[PDB]
Amino acid sequence: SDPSSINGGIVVAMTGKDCVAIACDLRLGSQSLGVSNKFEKIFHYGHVFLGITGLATDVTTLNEMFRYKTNLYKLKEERAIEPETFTQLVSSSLYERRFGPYFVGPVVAGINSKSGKPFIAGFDLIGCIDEAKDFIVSGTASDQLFGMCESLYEPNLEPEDLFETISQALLNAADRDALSGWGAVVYIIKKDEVVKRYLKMRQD
Amino acid sequence: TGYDLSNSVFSPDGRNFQVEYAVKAVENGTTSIGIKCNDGVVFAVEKLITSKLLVPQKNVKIQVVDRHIGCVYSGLIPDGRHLVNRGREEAASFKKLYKTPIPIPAFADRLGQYVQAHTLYNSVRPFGVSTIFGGVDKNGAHLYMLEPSGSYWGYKGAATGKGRQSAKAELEKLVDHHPEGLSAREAVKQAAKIIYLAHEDNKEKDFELEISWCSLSETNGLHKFVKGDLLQEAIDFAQKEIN
Amino acid sequence: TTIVGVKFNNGVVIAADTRSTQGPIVADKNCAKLHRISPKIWCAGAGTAADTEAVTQLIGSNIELHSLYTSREPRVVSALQMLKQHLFKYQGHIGAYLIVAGVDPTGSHLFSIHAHGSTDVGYYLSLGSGSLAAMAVLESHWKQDLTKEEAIKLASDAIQAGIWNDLGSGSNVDVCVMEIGKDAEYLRNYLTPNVREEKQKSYKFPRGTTAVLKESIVNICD
Amino acid sequence: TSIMAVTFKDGVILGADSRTTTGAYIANRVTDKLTRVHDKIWCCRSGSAADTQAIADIVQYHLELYTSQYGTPSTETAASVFKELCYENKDNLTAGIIVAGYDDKNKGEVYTIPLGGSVHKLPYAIAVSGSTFIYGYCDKNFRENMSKEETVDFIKHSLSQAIKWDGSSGGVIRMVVLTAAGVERLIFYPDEYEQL
Amino acid sequence: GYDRHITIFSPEGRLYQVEYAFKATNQTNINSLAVRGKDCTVVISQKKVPDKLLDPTTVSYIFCISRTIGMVVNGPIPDARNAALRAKAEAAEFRYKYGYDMPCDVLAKRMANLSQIYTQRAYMRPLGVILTFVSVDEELGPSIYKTDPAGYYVGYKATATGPKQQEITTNLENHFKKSKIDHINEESWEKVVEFAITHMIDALGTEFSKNDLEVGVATKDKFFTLSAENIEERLVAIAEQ
Amino acid sequence: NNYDGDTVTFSPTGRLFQVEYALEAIKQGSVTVGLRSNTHAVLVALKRNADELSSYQKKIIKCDEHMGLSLAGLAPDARVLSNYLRQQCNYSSLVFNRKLAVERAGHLLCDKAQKNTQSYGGRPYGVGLLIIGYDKSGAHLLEFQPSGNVTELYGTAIGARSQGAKTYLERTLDTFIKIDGNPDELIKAGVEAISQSLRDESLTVDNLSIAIVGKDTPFTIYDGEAVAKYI
Amino acid sequence: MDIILGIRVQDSVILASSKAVTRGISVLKDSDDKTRQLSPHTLMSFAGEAGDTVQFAEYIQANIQLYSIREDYELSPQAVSSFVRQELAKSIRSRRPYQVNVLIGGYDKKKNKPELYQIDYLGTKVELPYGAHGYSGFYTFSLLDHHYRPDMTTEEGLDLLKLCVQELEKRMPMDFKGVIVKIVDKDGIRQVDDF
Amino acid sequence: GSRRYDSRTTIFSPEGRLYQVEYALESISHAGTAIGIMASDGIVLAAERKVTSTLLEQDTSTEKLYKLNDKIAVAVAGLTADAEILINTARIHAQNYLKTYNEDIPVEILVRRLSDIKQGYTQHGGLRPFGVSFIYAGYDDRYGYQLYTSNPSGNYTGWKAISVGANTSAAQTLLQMDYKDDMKVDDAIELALKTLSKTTDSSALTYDRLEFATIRKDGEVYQKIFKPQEIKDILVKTGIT
Amino acid sequence: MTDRYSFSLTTFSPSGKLGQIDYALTAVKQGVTSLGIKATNGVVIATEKKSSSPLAMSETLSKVSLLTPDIGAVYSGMGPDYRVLVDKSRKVAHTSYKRIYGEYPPTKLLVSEVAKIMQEATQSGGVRPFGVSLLIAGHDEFNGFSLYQVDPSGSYFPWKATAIGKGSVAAKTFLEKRWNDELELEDAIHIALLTLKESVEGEFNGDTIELAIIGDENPDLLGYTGIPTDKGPRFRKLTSQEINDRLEAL
Ligand SMILES: [Cl-]
Ligand SMILES: [Mg+2]
Ligand SMILES: [Mg+2]
Repeated sequence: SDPSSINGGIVVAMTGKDCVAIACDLRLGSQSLGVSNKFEKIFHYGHVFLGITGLATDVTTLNEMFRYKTNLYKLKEERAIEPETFTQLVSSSLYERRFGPYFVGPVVAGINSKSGKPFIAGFDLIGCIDEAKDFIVSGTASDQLFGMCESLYEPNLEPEDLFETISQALLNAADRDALSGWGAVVYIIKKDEVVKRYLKMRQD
Repeated sequence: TGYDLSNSVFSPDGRNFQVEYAVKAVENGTTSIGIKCNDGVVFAVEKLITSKLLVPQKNVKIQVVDRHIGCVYSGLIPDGRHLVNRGREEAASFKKLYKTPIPIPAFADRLGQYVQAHTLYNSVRPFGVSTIFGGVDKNGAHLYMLEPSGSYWGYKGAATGKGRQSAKAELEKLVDHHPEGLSAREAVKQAAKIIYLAHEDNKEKDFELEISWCSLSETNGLHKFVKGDLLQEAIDFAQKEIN
Repeated sequence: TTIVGVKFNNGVVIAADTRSTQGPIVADKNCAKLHRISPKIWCAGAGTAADTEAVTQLIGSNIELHSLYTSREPRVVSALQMLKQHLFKYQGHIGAYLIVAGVDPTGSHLFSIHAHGSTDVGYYLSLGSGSLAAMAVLESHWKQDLTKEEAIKLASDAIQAGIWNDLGSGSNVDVCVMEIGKDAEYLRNYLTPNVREEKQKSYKFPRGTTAVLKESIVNICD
Repeated sequence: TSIMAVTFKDGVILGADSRTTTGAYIANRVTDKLTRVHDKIWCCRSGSAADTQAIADIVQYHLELYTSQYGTPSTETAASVFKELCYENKDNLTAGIIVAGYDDKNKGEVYTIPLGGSVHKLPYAIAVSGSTFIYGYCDKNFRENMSKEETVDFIKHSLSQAIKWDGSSGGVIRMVVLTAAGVERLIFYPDEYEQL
Repeated sequence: GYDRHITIFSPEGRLYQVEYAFKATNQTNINSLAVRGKDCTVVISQKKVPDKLLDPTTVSYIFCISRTIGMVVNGPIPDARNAALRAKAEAAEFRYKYGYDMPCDVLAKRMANLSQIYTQRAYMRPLGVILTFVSVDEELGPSIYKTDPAGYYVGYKATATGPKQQEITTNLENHFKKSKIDHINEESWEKVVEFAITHMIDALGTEFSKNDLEVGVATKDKFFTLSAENIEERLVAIAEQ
Repeated sequence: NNYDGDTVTFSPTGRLFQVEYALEAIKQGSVTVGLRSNTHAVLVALKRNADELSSYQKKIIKCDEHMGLSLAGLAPDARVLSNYLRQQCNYSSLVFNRKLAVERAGHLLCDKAQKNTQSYGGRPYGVGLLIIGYDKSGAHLLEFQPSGNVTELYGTAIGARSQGAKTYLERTLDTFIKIDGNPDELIKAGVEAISQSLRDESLTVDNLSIAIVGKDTPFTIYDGEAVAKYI
Repeated sequence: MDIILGIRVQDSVILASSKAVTRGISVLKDSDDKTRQLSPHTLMSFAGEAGDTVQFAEYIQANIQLYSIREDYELSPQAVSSFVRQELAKSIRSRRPYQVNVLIGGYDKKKNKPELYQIDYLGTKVELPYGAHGYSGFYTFSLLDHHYRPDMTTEEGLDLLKLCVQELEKRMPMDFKGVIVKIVDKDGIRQVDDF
Repeated sequence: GSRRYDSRTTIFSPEGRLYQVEYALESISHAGTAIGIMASDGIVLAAERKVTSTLLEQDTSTEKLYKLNDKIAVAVAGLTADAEILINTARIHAQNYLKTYNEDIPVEILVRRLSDIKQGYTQHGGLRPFGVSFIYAGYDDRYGYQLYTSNPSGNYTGWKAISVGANTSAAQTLLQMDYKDDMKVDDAIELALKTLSKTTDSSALTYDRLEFATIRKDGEVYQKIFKPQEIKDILVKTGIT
Repeated sequence: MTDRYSFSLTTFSPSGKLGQIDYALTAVKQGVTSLGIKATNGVVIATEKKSSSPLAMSETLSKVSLLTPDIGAVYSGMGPDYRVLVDKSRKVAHTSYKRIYGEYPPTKLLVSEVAKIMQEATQSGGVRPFGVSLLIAGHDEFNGFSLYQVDPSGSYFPWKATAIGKGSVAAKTFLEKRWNDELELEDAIHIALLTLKESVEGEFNGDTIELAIIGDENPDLLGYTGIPTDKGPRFRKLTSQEINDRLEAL
């Protein structure tokens, strides 16, 4: 009866040279029981990517909510929301439910379309922003990811190298967590192209 | 025009005609007076005996607020009762929070602000009463008169109703002839006389006199009605003065 | 967390460490705990991180509107009264423990605020898990009539005591100096004594190391 | 926390220790526990710091508004406002207040609003430990119409004894003297009062 | 013509109810004057007690809003007291919320914003009063800020209000043209009151006894009204010069 | 004319026309008489029928064991005010174990009627009431008018041609006031009083309505064959 | 309310729901139908807290029947499943949450594809080839993981379901009194009369 | 009381018409003409800006044509401020539907709800109706390309080609004359501009006085809100300038 | 008691006119001239300070108001209506934007929110329209410099340059002749002072003229250093002295 660790799953985001990467496992479970191997935890609103770990009903609900809010943002502002602005919106929306929170660990990743600056950010369930140059981790194997990231990560990696680093960080973390795995997706995000790769991992 | 049809509407003069119309209702009412004395206040009122069938002494018009404040009014009697009911709520909420019984100036402003509020909107009618009230507090004796507009001042003597001009004239003479001050027992007798003199402007029906008083010495700072021997003594004094 | 406030001759200085922790795990090795309420009124936060940021920004927002409305530079007593009345209303359920410092037309001020809505006055204050380590240094070296340079030295020394001796505190020292008749100077990473040593080995992977099932181009455009 | 209020010939004196504790840690060792709710109406707060600060601030507002409309309020009126807040919100409040005030008519007056939310008028009052009021506290030691110097010495001694036996109390002794002359603030440092 | 009964625009873009509220201002037939010293702000108002039965001590149009702020009202006493009670409430609430004494100009702006609402909302009538707020502000120093039924407010070097306002205004205008400064260059408030009374006598062309005047004085950290005996002492000083 | 559109508008002479029109509804109403001695208080009412096939409109309503009224004007308004009196009588009994004083009953009706003459949207009550009762200060008769004016009287009458009965009671005052410990004789005086307000029509068995309260007499209403004695 | 199974085959969706209603120590009924027709080509099976299950099912049924009349149009299974999920997601932070788990089996006439949706009481929605709620998945998922093929016929699917029901009847301690089986295809909703 | 000043905005005339609706339609008839034309392979929205000034910023201006979602746009005729209130309501209703069903709102559902809000203001609340007529141009997978209009009455109807605002009588005759069912978008563009060119109260139709948009189609729907330079080009290409 | 006015005081006349909006615009026409000019590298807004009395201190009455660090507003019409609209505008910039996105709203969106408040006074029960027209000058990263007019109806239009109030017809003609798309900020200030001299009758100096610019960031006005991204407010009110300096070379 701990909402953050019923469904399980992990998100990791990393910065490189003129690029960012965000990756997630595909597992949705009901505690011990694996239910789905196709539960993607990474959504995008224009060029701003959001990963969400935690209670799956809140993951789905927050995706539907941020689509709603970014759609209305674009209609009124007549332009796509930027990562820095979207981060503040995620923070606002979570703290609005301060005393009845969404049981989620959201991660923002994207490149500012104006400045071209790589951006990542992480939040706790009530919307405290963790802004980081290097990497952001979330989910049931956050400890494992911190260990992998802190040793593997180096600054200013090229897209092709960053892909390998974040892939190896996620795979090896998910293999040391019972409630994570069952497939993985890595988004490599450059200024004006985004590649999405499905990783081959052990299915236990 | 049509500036007089709705309450709270300013005429091109800058006047609220509906308030001035409420004053007409007050002028139409029976005579009521207040006399400030050495250590307290005296209230008196003209009660018109419409019929023999009225029970004497059992249609009391003067009302007490808390234990220390007397209220008398001329005009629409129900409007006066409505205002006193509010006064009692104000005096109760003041005592509840601040312990001390409401000072008279404090109480005056509570009625003032409430009456004034009934001149701010067209949804309400101004009060059809002038209210003479006062009593004894920590700073001594206070007498006030409050009008439909919400206007009120402190008074040495106050009068309102059909016989106000007669009563005012007789009050002005007392102020001049007693600069060092009037005693409580004297003010009761003078109050009786002034009501009898003011009854000349309302002499079709005969009337019943009613007097109350607050005195630091005579009533121990509380509001009491003048009854029995002291009332009959004041009536006899007034009867002797008209003849 | 270690946060301190130190009053000196012509103003006040606040300092904080830069470590953010989820239980025993360090989430952010260089987060900023020094928050701007107003240009010359700064806030150091301890307890629930979301609550200290949220409460600091709400009062910061209401202070800006009050400053515009009154055509006056905002006062620290206003930030204090607004913070404590907000915190008190929630009976400690907003876990914000603040050191509020600033300069206004009235002079230089230093206050502490507790999550339940109690406030205190002091020449030197400390809050957070490293408060006792910091307070030991303040009770040892604080004197009346400190200079700006003495107060920055005392403040950063108090934070260092926390960094080394408190597991809840670590990484770097942030300082903000609010002097009278001057712009407040925010000294982000004033000290960086905890630089990570060069690793023994590069863990950069040969390309193709990771097994891949599918590639596909994502459409971010319209 | 040791606080006391004593009425003497010329008015009333408010005394308190300067120690605030979170568990066994002294959060503030130079606490000012003497709080102004009007020019010559002060109070000593014991209980929840948040609750007493919240109440004191509301009473200060009420006496400011009272003064605007009805002029200078009596100590009795200040005690009433304190009691009203404490009594009506007793279920969510932990606050024990000693009210000391000077009027020119009534001279010095002391009122206690304990944890109950009741009001009591006394010639003097002591609260030691956890808002614990002592009825007697050397009845023969206190006389009516004492001099200022006698009263300062009486409070200094009483608070000296409390600090000695109690770890909740400590630091400096703060006093406020309420008279016709005005408001005098006294501070007594440990080296003065400890050797008594 | 119901556009003259409520606060809606006439065809020529006017609010007649606001204009008629301004005429109600002079219903008392009382003139007020406010001037600033170096250290003080003085406000004087005519005191007319026509009825002999009135208690003259209770007849006042000067209010102690707070410890530092004084307010004189030109208009009927019911609306005056309505504005006074509200200003007292607003000053007390400000101090509680923001932890410092409400400034003169901020109270003026607040009362002006309330007045503005009465000109836009139909159910509420404007108050037929002009509020003159005086203080020695801790930031701005000696301050005069005046409000009217239109919701207009501004600061003043000096000001006058009432039927013979124009005569007092030009009298003060001419003095400030000569003195070449924004205030009465005078140390003591006593002599600033003497100036205020002198220039009102010269403007209105009437002499004053101790009971014909009402005086308010703002100093640093208190505003107070003068008694009849305080004014009488002041009138003697003028006469002996 | 221009000042009778609602109860929130004074006339230039200071009159409330909507209240004066409500007062007019009472004059159209059927006559009812009230009178009292020191021991008993009596209500006599002339009930009105729509036609010979219809029943006679009940005029008298019991409020408690020691108090009740007769109505003249809008019957539904009498039902609202009598229901309010029942609740106030009942509140006094339940909370204070205390029979509500007839004087306090008057004060409460006055204050209820007043609020309906000062507020926009509402209307004044269109009924007059004669309240009789026996409380701790003996027998009482009150006259209520929807202006809010309540008056304590030895006797009175309200309704069409009430002036006749009111003149008789004014003459008889000294006689009927001393009818102590004799209910039947006090009713007879009330029936002879209402008889002075009759034109063409006379008092029949199903036409006359009498009520009485006193020292050892609960408030009881007599109708039908029970009032045959007094014809 | 215990066993609800769902299999999506090539051209249809099969829902199997236990017939037993147990209250205390007695089996009140052995013929209970734990399903409501939402629209002609959409069926919902449900299991959970007594009363809540039927109340929730009938509430959803009424709302979909209302939409059908208003727009003279059949809402897609994806659209019906999204609506149902949102209602459950509202429920979980309510004063008293609906404790209801549902399978939505529908045939999308626009795509000409069968669709099976699994939504738990929290509003956790997932699209699956085969699904279950509670302990039902623990004894059959291993069996489905093995035999399920996405090009299976309705007859192949029913045989695979029989295997699952047989495994449940063997290893499950409670008696669910067999299952009612309903097929959802392009021609609508029909019940397998004998199982 | 306040009964005296109530216009009773929601009552029937003796002829059974809604006064305020009829007068709102009179208001709209003086507004710049808006034309919608529905083709087999897209929809055209063309609108005339109200007597443009030379110093009006044309390129960063939105008066007539507003986006509701990615698949639905509206052309406005009436009070712009009233339209914006309704447009934001419609934008929210569209996102509410997408949140609930994970499907883009069908065009008619959005139109019906926006029309039902207008209706409400004519039947209850005692407020003035919205002085706005809309042309809704949208696409959904059910009915494909659709044109609707709504007016202050809350009544809405479907169209192949329609005009709202000024000179609709003249505009509708010209559209009825030249429109056919197998029409292409490029043909509809030419018809829309030719119609405005003849019905306009201006001397000559120029790029700076026009707002233009198309909803066209390798299976997705694209909304094109034309730039000033793009209007200038399409105006030369059709040979109007 | 209570607000019984829950019905519109602005209604359509048989001609389709909204009387109270038309009459509000008439009040704006009677109002003192104010204008706005957009340059390539800034925006200028300016108005006359019509002093009610010479005893009055015209400094205390501010006709040009900061709404956000990068947005300023001037008006023509009823001053009190403007003052409460500025208060509501500043608050709505926080409540409906800054407290959500952690940044100040772009010019067009704040203008949109002000327009909404003024539209509500046009339709809501028991209220008259606001008797003011606003000129709102602002900068934001993605739209750059912009100038908007807002009318009592709630309608807003973007302008290269415009004027409102007493002498707006003549002032707009003057701006049409002088305005080009290559104007530098100093050139726009110069033109603003020329334009305003036509509509001002009495004294014309830095004490009778109120003028503010949206231009470069002002680090000196920020009130703190240390955050490189925070470079200070673009809104700057010109001083009495700074205006008089540009009136010599006129
Ligand atoms: Cl305000
Ligand atoms: Mg795993
Ligand atoms: Mg109005």
